[PDB]
Amino acid sequence: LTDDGNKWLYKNKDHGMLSAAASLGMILLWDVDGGLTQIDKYLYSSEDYIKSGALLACGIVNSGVRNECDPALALLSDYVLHNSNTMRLGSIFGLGLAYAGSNREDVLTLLLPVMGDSKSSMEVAGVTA
Amino acid sequence: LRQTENRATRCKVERLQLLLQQKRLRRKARR
Repeated sequence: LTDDGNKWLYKNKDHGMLSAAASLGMILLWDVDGGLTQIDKYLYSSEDYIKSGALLACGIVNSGVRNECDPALALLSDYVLHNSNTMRLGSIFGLGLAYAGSNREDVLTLLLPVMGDSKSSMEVAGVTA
Repeated sequence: LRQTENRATRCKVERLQLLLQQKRLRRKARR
């Protein structure tokens, strides 16, 4: 991915793509700024799965590191309650694994409201849980 | 449509990038 790029995040045949992009996040783990750079290269894709994977990648990058700014919060909150259960399904999980030990009320105040709404599958509800 | 959302994400990315840059700059300023 790093280097050539755009090759093992494509030809992954639809749904697997959502995780392939997340792989980037796990390579740039604990590296918020480098995360930002490489992920943002891939955070703007014509197909939903890439954007979901990039959001999950941001969550992974911010996992375990308590940045004073909240990159995960901003980027992934823009896409929580999105009109698609695939950007929701990566942003919710990214926030979950980005602010795990945090116990912050401001992220739960954004997550709890999404388990209940007509526009949420069991997948989205379970990932919010 | 999705393009406005992309623009907003662009702006968020840029703001956070500058914020982290100054964060690390002032962190280095003591170290």
